[PDB]
Parts: sequence; C-alpha cells; structure tokens
Amino acid sequence: KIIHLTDDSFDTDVLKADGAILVDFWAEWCGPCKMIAPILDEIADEYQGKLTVAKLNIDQNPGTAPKYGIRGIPTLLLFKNGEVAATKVGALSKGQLKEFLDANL
Amino acid sequence: MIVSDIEANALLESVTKFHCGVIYDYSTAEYVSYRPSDFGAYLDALEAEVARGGLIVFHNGHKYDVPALTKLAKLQLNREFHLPRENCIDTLVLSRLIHSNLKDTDMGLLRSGKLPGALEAWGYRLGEMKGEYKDDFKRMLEEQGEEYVDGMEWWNFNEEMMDYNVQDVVVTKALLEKLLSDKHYFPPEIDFTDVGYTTFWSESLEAVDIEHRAAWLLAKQERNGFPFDTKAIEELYVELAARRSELLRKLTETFGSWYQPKGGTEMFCHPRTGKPLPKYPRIKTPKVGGIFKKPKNREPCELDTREYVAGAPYTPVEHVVFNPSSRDHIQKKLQEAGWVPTKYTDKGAPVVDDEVLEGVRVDDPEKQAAIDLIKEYLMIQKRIGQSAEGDKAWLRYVAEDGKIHGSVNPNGAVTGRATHAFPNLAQIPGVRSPYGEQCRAAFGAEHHLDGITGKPWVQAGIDASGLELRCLAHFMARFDNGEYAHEILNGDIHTKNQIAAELPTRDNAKTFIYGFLYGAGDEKIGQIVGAGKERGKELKKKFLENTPAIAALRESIQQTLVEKWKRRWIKGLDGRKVHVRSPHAALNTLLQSAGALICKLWIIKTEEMLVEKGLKHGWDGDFAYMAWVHDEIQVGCRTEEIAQVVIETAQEAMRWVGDHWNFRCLLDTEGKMGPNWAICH
DNA sequence: GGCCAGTGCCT
DNA sequence: TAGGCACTGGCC
Ligand SMILES: [Mg+2]
Repeated sequence: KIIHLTDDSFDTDVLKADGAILVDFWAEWCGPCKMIAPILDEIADEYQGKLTVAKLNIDQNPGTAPKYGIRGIPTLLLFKNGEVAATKVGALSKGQLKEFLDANL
Repeated sequence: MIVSDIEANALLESVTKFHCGVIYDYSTAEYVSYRPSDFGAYLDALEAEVARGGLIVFHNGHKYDVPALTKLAKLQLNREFHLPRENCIDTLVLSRLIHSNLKDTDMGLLRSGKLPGALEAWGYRLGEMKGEYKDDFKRMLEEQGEEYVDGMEWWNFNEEMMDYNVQDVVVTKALLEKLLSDKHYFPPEIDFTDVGYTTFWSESLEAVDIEHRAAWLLAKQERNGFPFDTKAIEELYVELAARRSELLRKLTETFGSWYQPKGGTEMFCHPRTGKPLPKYPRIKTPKVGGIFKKPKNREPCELDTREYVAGAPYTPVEHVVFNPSSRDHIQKKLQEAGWVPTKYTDKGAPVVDDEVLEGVRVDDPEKQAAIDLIKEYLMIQKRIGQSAEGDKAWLRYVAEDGKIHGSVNPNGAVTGRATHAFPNLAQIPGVRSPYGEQCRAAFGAEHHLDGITGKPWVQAGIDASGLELRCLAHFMARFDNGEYAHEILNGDIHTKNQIAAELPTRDNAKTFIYGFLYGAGDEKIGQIVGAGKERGKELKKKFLENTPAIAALRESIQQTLVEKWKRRWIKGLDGRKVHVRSPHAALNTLLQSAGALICKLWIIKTEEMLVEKGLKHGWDGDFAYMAWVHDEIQVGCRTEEIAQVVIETAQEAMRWVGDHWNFRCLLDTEGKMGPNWAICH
C-alpha cells in the first residue's frame, strides 16, 4: 500500500493529491531510516482510506528534498492540500507515530 | 676579519631606518655595539676593514645586510656606501654549500615543521631569531596590559632588540668557526680568520668563491625583478574565471547534488541486540520534544511544533553540490556511471589523474563527454591558482615598480641546482601548454619602460645547448676517447642511440635519452614504446649493452662509492662533495651536478665579461638579469645592440667555462631576442 | 594556525 | 623508488 515517489511524480502524487499524505524521505545508508521502515508498512496498512504513506529515496531523487530544507533523515512530512501541515524528524515508534497522525489528521 | 649583524625596521623592499648593529673584531677580540645615533660610526668601521683588505662576515648579508646598508646610508645620511663583493662572506651561503644535504627555514620564511630531515642548529637559531624576539616582545606588552599590533616589534629601537643583535653575532661567529673547521673546503694549515680577502678566496676550495659570486649575482637579480604585465594577467583572469563559471554550470547540471551524513556524534547501535555499527553514519538522539507540548494544567494538550522527539534518533546530513575540483566527488560520480577503478593510492582511494581520466569509458554519452569538461576544469583551476587566487599568485606578488621579485636559493638542491620560490618563476606554464603563451607573454623586458627615455627594453633569452648530453659525453671520454662527444657535435647522436636501444622512432630516442639523463623510472621508459614498466627495464638494459662506454662509466662511479659505502659523496667539478642517496642514482647525480655547476659559472662569467666591456648592470644601466631557470637565463637589455652583445658574450663565457674545467666536449649556447618570455623561449 | 593526501608545472 | 614549488580538498 506504500507509494514510491520520484522527483517527477512528486508534484502530482503529493502536492495535488487532495487528502492527507505522509511522506518519508529516506536513504539506504541511514540506520534510523531502516528502523522506521517496518513501522510505516504497518501504518499504511492500518490507515488505509484515512491516509496515504509515500516514500522518497533521496539518493535516486535528489532534487526534491532540498526544496523542503532536509537537515536530517528519516524525515516525515505530513501534506494536506499541497501544503506541509506537520513535520517530524527521527525514527519514531509505532506508538509515537500513531499519536502524531491522529492529532494532525 | 670582522663579524657583524644589523637590525633595521623592515625587509629590504621598504626598510627606512637603521636600529642597531654589532661588530666583533677578530684582531681585538671585542664586541662593539652601535645604536641608532652611531650609524655613521658603524659604516666607518666597515669601510676601515675594507681599507685593510679585510673581510666582513654577515649571515644572509648578500641578500639583506649589504644591500640594506647601501640603501639606508643614502636615505639617512645621504652617503654613498658600497661594500665590494670580494670583501664579504656570508655564513648562510657557506652553510648551504657545506651542509647541502640539509634543508633550511630560509631565514624563517618556511615552517620548520614542514621541512624533512634534520636542521643545522646554529643556522636554525639565526633563522628563528625574529619570531623569537617577537614572542618576547609580545609577552612584555601582554604583561603590561597593553595591546599587540602587526609587527610593532620592529618599529622602534629598544634594549631587547640590541640584546638579540649581540646574540646573532655570537652565533654567526660560532657558525663561522664550525664551517671553517671543514678540511675539505678550508685547508687546515691556514687560519682563515687571520688572512686578507685575496688569500681567503685563493686558498680555499674553488666552490667557496663560486657560491659567493653566484649568491651576490642572484641577489642582484632578485632586486632587479622580472617586469610583469599586470593588466594582461587581470584580463586573463577575467577570461579564465568566466570559462570556469560556464564549465561548472554544465557540470552541475550533468552531475546533481546529493546528501552526505554530517554532524553525528553518538554511534548507531543495533536496537535488537546492541551491537555497535561503526560502519553506519553517526547519529544524534534528541533529549527534548514530543508529539504534544508538556501538559500545564481529560483535556487534550497543545501539539508541539518541534521537529524532534526524545529517544527518536536520526542521521544529520548536509547538501553537497558537485565540486569538479574534488577527486572524491569525481570518483564518486564515475563509478555510479559504470567505471571500475584499476589503480588505487597506497592508502585506500582510487587514482584519478588526467592520465586515467583519459582512459575512462562509461555508457552514458553525456557523462562520457563531461570527463573532458572535468579535465579542462582542473587545468583552469591550476592556471587561476598560479596567476590570481593562490597564496603565491603572481597578482599578489607584483610590486609597485611593476615587477615580480621572486626569491632564489642559489644552492637549494644537493646537486648545486638553484631553487625558486615566492613565487616560483621556474614553473610558469610553457608556450606549448594551454594559456602558456599569454602567461609567458606577461613576463618580459618590454613591460619595463626605460627610466630616461620611456622606451621599452628588449629581452635576450640564452640557453645552454643540450647541456646534459654533453656532460655525459665528457665523462665517458676517458672510456671512449671522445667518440660520443664527436658524434654529438658532428654526427647524429639521436639515431645513434635509437639503434643502441630498440626504438622504432628517432623522436622516441630524443625522449628516451632525456628521461635517462635525469633518471626517469622504468615505467615512463616503457610508456614511450607503448608498453610500460616491462619494456622499460628491458630498454635500459639493451641500451647499455650497445653503449659500453656508459656502462663502464657507471661501474667506475660505483667503485668510487661502494666497496657498505667507501664514501657517500661524489666530487663536483668545483671540488665540492655532492651527497649521493643511492648507488643506482650516482650517475644521474654526477651529470645533474655537472650541468648545474657549469650553468652557475657560466652566468657568473657572462656578467663579469659584460661589466668588463663597460656595460652597467641594472635598470639604470645597460642590462639586467631577470631570470635564471637552470639551463637558461632571461636578460633585459636597454637596446637591441646591447642584447646582441649579451648573446655573443654568453657564448664566449660558455666556451671559457669548457676550457677552464678542461671539458672534453665543446660547450655551446643559443640566444634569441624579443620583447618577452613567450618569444624568447 | 598547522597538518597532509594527491597532483600538476617547470627543467 | 628525477628534483623542486604550490594548489585545492578534507580533517582534527
Ligand atoms: Mg638578520
């Protein structure tokens, strides 16, 4: 259920998606990133219908992260109506993420 | 003989005030100090020693003390003071001759820590005096709640300064006696502290007189400077800078920026077990922050718009734009294009020089073309660095008289070769390389306008012809009776060697021999036949087998050194000891040493012959030495007629040198006239 | 600062 | 493991 984005599909998949979208900027060589990966699989599976999770590998798609000023990874950006609602950096826990969404959803 | 030293307010270029001086007289064994109001008496004491036909010893006096006294006497006393060359001894010049196997700080211009090997103690103390006096002065003020500035330590005369001056003379005297205790250069039956100048130069080894004459002449050359076209180089800079901007634009579009981990402190540890993962990038673990802001009164809290969550680790990262100057960035991008590195540096890292970049093949067409843009970018940075942005760039060194006054260590290499620096005028791009014509054209006598008539000067470029091969011919003459020499100046030495070696092209020979003379590596030798390191060693063996005279020469030199050494040095043409690092390097050291010494005596004799013809040396005269780059000299001349006399005189002097050292191969020179270095070479 | 790995420019 | 300078990058 997780959507895999690219630099070129970003604008339409996220910015013009009318609905809440949780984006995850990651990289294969980051420890914390591989930590939250399993978590996200579960979240996308639970919030089906209410939310959409999408990942963007910053090494294969280097032109998007800069536009949002990424300073650390994994970075989670909650988009809603093409605008960034909330932001959070770090390998959150299955519980911590659950609170973050419900509170901003 | 007297030993002296002076303290003034600045370097030669801008000195204006005499602070103090100290003289130690061997005939009375006493130290006399002279304060500022004693300048006139100081000078009279020196001229007296000259009236007795005595000697004055200064440490680095050829480049500073002597020229400074002339200048200060005119400025402060409106007096003409000119110490004759024959009456001056310089312990720095002597040290560089006798301790040629060692490096030096060059009077504190170079950082001790960077120079390899050991340093002569007395010489080290003399070179560190300024920096030492400066630290004493600072603490002095720093203690009196005062503030330190630039180099205020040199603005005024004071007692600490005088004390250091006295110390410099006791050390210079110690160095002197240590240097004069060397039997190879100074016969033991003679007390050199109790002889007149003529005995001193005549009874010591010939290299002593030669090095002192070279130092004196080269100091004058540094003072003359090399006329430089500032505007031309500024216009060249603009052009290079624009090309750089454009190459960067194209390369940043072809290669995109990426993210790199940066700023991590804590180590990442496997959450499952606990096994630290040293390979993974460092992370960071915030201690503050949460989904909701801490409560402050059932009722839902106020969300925390903070980006971090206590206990939730992340990897700090930075954005990095492709830098064409970074060999790492280049290495990173070419692999990610299909490049498989072959050669690596002996420290974990793929080699990425122009040599290999030329052989890199990737599938992407645009990526493959970018490589040529990268090689161009690197070369442009090299040129921009040398002419305008480097710490030693030409535009940073040009003086108000429109000239660059580069430094020269007359005896900076073991072989007797000179070294150039600040900036190194011996490494200006040649006309055959990119932008070389414009760089070379900016240096030249045409950029100097005569002081009286305003007319540009003319330049004479004079080169010793195939000097190294002739030296080789000379040394093999005792084994072949001059046949090799006879062939060089009569037959065709290059095809002769082409047959000696198994080379397909004559030019291959011109390249082979040249590499052989400076002792090129087996690899480069192979790279001429196409092969590498294999055909290399092979050729060198085939060449010698068909050139017995060279093999005999190499065998007798080795007999001189090895019996485990019998002696670790070779005798130069002037009698000096030339340290030999390795037996296999003996021949190369011998040849390189001969050319260096011949070139040194040659430029010395040329100037002495011009001055005997009535020509005056300097911009206020008829000619000016501007550059000496090993086998070649660039001479500025007030007129074309004078340039013709210089060229002709140089040939006469070169012949005088060959005769003087009974050279078994005729020596020659070739001269060219023109307005600048691009045309005169 | 300085310190240093890698390279290139001149003979 | 030609011999000398000197430049830029990357680091503690
Ligand atoms: Mg001094």
